[PDB]
Amino acid sequence: EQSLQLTFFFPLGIYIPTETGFSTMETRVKLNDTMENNLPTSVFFHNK
Amino acid sequence: EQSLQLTFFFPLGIYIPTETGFSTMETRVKLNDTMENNLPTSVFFHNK
Amino acid sequence: ALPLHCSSNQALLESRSKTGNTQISETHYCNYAIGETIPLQLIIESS
Repeated sequence: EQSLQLTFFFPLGIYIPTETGFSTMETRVKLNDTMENNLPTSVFFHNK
Repeated sequence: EQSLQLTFFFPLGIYIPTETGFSTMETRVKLNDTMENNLPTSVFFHNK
Repeated sequence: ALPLHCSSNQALLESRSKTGNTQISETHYCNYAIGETIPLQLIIESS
């Protein structure tokens, strides 16, 4: 009974360029037009 | 033949902030645009 | 190291939680969501 150590990495605040931007899954979500939704500032992810 | 007591909790009146507002299931429903739909005031749930 | 299932907002995270597609990485306009490389939640649900 031995332990692993898996290391994870994830970004926040990466500005995707609008100049070549796009979107798939337009049918699934639709944001409300606010610049806090139009720029990533935070990152949400699940816990254990 | 014994009994349980499970305890339930549920919100009402939570103002989800409009500023990062969003929606999934955009294709499924479409609310009639009125502020009584655009604010939660009530909560609906099934009985036994 | 490894990438894990993170997203830019709850909008993308809800559709990820619906479809369960944590492997495929998908991007909105400026919002991005990164696919997980090991489905460890499914691993724990299987044991």
